Amino acid sequence: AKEEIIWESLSVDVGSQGNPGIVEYKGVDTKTGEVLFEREPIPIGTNNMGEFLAIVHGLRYLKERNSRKPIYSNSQTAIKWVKDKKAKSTLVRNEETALIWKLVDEAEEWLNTHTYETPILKWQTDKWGEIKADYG
Amino acid sequence: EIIWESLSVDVGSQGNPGIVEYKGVDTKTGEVLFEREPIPIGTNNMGEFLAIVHGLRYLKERNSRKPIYSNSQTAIKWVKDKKAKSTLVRNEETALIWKLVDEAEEWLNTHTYETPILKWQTDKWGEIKADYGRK
RNA sequence: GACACCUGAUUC
DNA sequence: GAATCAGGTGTC
Ligand SMILES: [Mg+2]
Ligand SMILES: [Mg+2]
Ligand SMILES: [Mg+2]
Ligand SMILES: [Mg+2]
Repeated sequence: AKEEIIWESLSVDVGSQGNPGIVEYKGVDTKTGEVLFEREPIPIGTNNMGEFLAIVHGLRYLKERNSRKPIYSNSQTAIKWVKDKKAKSTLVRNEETALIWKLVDEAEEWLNTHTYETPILKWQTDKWGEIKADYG
Repeated sequence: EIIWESLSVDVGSQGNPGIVEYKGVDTKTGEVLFEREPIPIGTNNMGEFLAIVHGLRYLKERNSRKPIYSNSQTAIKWVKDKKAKSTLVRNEETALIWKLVDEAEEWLNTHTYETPILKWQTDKWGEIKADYGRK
């Protein structure tokens, strides 16, 4: 197949220091690389929770702007979680991990109370190389 | 913080896998205490492993209690486990490095030591003192 | 096995 | 920027 990148899109990726560890995420214009949104470093979180938050944040960003652009993520886990509207994270829940869980609860609440037209697509890393929203 | 009364070791190579050498130095002085003759074919991690054990033997025979610094997370673990886990092909071309690694492992399995093996915090203190010059 | 995210090094 | 040597966790 000649499946090609849809450039008119939003790509999200997570960046961390450790896992679990410090987690950040951002959404960029797939074509230009321009950062559209970002999250301040969360002291303790996992890669999957971060990828999940990033996609939902993207859904909210595009909906508010009445955009029909699809969202790309290379995380099969986060994509499934958003589809299920449930983040199945094993991260222990306590004072240290209270913030990331608070954000995850907020994202689930959002997914369960809003509809969206956005196609959530799996970034074909093997076919296209690293996703554009990567940190470096 | 940094413990200056210590021995620092590091590997150096040209290619990886490639030619490898290693050395130990007085962390404070910078004085070279030992330096291995270049080995034709080896890996960076095999070299870091040899360097630490060599340092261990060096301190052991002097009944020194000073610690050893290495910036190698891999080699520090191999030493704690008393087992190197290199993926390097084992044959006539790599016989020397493997002979040294086998002997270093055997040394660990035939001696006791008190020497604390510490991780050099490159992120905070800069490059290890036994570092090899660029190029 | 798969999709990810890292950690510490060695070099060219 | 490219390549290789090693150890580790989150999830499906
Ligand atoms: Mg990702
Ligand atoms: Mg990435
Ligand atoms: Mg080193
Ligand atoms: Mg060095």
